[PDB]
Order: sequence, then C-alpha cells, then structure tokens
Amino acid sequence: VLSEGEWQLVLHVWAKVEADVAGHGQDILIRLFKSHPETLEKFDRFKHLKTEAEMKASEDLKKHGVTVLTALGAILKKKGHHEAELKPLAQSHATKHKIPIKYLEFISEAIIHVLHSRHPGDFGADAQGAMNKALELFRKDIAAKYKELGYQG
Repeated sequence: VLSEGEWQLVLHVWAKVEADVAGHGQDILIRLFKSHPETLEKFDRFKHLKTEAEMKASEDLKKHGVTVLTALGAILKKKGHHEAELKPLAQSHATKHKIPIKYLEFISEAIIHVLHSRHPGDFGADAQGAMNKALELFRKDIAAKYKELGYQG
C-alpha cells in the first residue's frame, strides 16, 4: 500500500503532467515504442511510423498519449480505490487488444524515465519511489482482473 504522503507525491507530480498531457504523452509513448518496438505493433494506425520524427508528427500518436495519461491520472487520483475503474480497462485490453501485463510494465518504465527527465525537483527519489508503488499496485490490480476474465496468454 501507499501512504497519504506517498499519494501526495504521486498526485503532485501528475498535476504537472496533466499541465501538458499531449507533450508528456508523446515523450512517454515514443519512449515506450523505442525501448520496446513490439508494443508499437498493437496500434493499427502505426504500421508505418518508423523514425522518431514520424512519431512526433503523428496526430494519432498524440491523441493516444492523451488517452493513457488521462485514464492513468484518473486511476491514480483514486489513491487505491480504483477496482471498478479497472474492470472495463482490463476488459478491453485483455480481450479486445490482448495486451500482456508485461507491456504495462514497459509503459511504467517509460513513465518513470520521462518524469525523472522532465520533473527533477518534482520527481525526487522519494517521489519516484511513490510512483513506482502506485504503478505497481495498478499492474497487480489489473492482472487480478486479467485472470478473472480468465486472461491466459
């Protein structure tokens, strides 16, 4: 679990992210695709985006960056009480798109990496420690829903 203090850290950071979601979304998605190209496949509008510049110009890529952070931010603001929110989430990603939990881990790596490079004095060792906990709780609460739907890859 996370404490009220830890939750304070995570929400304080995200507030800055949402101050520029589109921008944070591009960096994070582009960071995710570069580090793990396989996840790129999971988007059909991207059977052609190769260079980084192409990713930077893709209107879709940007819209998708907003969808993730928007939703993730919504989940983080629940400070742990997000079970009902994850239901539809796990439903669509597990069955409709078949996204492995491993991918959730990848995007978490990209999120930490991007926040660290972007919000220095706003994402200190303590803050990064709290975000790691938040995203972790997130993943495990999702996998729980994954097996419920019997999601077995």
